Amino acid sequence: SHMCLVCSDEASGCHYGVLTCGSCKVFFKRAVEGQHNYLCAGRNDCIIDKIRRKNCPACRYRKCLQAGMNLEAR
Amino acid sequence: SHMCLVCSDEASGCHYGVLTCGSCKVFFKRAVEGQHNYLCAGRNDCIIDKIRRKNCPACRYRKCLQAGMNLEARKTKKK
DNA sequence: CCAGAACAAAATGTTCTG
DNA sequence: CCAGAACATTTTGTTCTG
Ligand SMILES: [Zn+2]
Ligand SMILES: [Zn+2]
Ligand SMILES: [Zn+2]
Ligand SMILES: [Zn+2]
Repeated sequence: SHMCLVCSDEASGCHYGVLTCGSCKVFFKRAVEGQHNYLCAGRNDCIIDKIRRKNCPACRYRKCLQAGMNLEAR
Repeated sequence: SHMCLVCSDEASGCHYGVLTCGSCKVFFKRAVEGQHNYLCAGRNDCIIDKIRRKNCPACRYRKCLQAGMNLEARKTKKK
């Protein structure tokens, strides 16, 4: 397709198994490797789009996983 | 009290007219000196505590405004 | 073309100085 | 005590290298 499946910015290729942009790729790797235990400040349903992808690591990461991102993709 | 009224961290003094920590103080000064065209990803009531104050500058700024913060606070107090 | 590194920028937080 | 500044860290994002 065309746009990132996590944040709807334009995607840069298939990363960790899913079409995504560069920032989401590294965010996802950092999230998993850092074990940050992110906590949403709203209702676990934050809108994650181009401007607001910084707004909630908990929801962004959740949206990553739901899109099927995984580190040992291939 | 001595906890920040914006985020409930340890307040460090009365800054721009309200008990706040140093981080909220400078966050507000910066929001006020420049642009604060932020956008909330939830429902404009995000919970602002020590860790999550980073998540939503839109709501963090709102809770500063709502607490009465203003730059001329200290000068107005001397009047 | 992609993962991870390395570099860079944005955003946040702390100590210094008037 | 508290303002702004200066210094410092964190967080996110882009380009480079394997
Ligand atoms: Zn993305
Ligand atoms: Zn959220
Ligand atoms: Zn605070
Ligand atoms: Zn918010």
